[PDB]
Amino acid sequence: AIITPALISALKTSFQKHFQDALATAPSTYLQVATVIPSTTASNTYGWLG
Amino acid sequence: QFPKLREWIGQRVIKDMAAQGYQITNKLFESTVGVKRTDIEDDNLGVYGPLMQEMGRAAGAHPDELVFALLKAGNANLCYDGQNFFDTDHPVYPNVDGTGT
Amino acid sequence: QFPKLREWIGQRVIKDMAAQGYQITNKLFESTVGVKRTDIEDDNLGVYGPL
Amino acid sequence: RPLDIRPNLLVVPTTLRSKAKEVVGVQRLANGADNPNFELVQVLDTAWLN
Amino acid sequence: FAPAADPGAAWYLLDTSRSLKPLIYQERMKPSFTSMTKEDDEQV
Amino acid sequence: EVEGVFVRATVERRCRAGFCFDKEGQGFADGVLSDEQLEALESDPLLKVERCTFSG
Amino acid sequence: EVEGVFVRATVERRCRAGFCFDKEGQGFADGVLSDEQLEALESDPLLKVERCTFSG
Repeated sequence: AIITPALISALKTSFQKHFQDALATAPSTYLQVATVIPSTTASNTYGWLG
Repeated sequence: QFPKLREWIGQRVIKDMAAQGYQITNKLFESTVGVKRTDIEDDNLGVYGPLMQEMGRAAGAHPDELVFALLKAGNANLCYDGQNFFDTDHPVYPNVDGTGT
Repeated sequence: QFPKLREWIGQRVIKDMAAQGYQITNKLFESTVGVKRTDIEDDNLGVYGPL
Repeated sequence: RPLDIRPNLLVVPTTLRSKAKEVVGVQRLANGADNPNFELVQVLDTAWLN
Repeated sequence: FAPAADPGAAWYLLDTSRSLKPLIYQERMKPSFTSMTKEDDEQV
Repeated sequence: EVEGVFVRATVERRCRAGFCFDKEGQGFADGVLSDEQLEALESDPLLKVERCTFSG
Repeated sequence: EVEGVFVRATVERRCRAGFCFDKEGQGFADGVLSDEQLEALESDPLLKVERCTFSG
């Protein structure tokens, strides 16, 4: 037997990096409901005459 | 450590060996100078040039003071067994002994 | 996971991230059957050997 | 934020196999009204539990 | 009774197993154990 | 000792009475207690951070 | 449950007073107390050893 396996836990234990980053964001949705309007200014303004 | 080879006449004797652990924490150290820029830009032969040599010598000497301060902290700090590195009641073995008086 | 991308007004908050390390040990399992050595050869239908 | 959970596995013992199939597989649930959960989660039968 | 709703297409699978070692076969054939010389003609 | 204070005369987020403020410099870095609440209190150093351990 | 028992009339080194002689005491593979004394007392067996489930 072994006197104190209590302290030898650190050495024995291994790493399984399978739960790392095991998630993702919801699928993109703004495409269906919103349209992209590329711009390069600080405050874009839209104008329509009715 | 593996036990001594005792007398084998009747039957072989199984032994437990032993198990101890020692957790440690790392530390950082300052090496900052912070000297005016004009001196380095206007540096000449003799001053502010061997400053890197001073840095290197201090870095090389660092383990000396590190170890010696640690030893000076022998009574304050502890060993794997848990008690102070220099105590009179070390519970290492049933025959309790004291490594300092 | 990262904190949500917040609004920017005057300065940026240097947020942090948590960690949920999970520990679980190992267990040992076994199943054994004791059989007579002579019996496995003492058969003609090819049974008691595949067991 | 959401976890992007997409329930697609349903595990039940043999006792609930038929009723799980009714929940997922038939347009009408148990009275001819409707079954919103038809072909949303595919059920795999098992007996190791209970 | 005994239900569970789980994802299957995620990067993680619920109730993950651990095949740490294979299904090694342990046997007691002949002059490999004492069960068969200083004992009955037993094999496990 | 104290691992770090990260005060710079600014806390990360000291939220009380339903309102979240920024003052009193209550930044700590240790798992002594209230780590779950330490995440909420900390994790938002809007201004600069200066660490001066108090050796407590 | 405690895993660790020696029930084969097996011999172990138990020290009573100035000597260590055959005797069966703790005889367990787990320890929480008297570890330093258990080491001397729990010297692995001399003879055949078999374990059981006391579940005490």
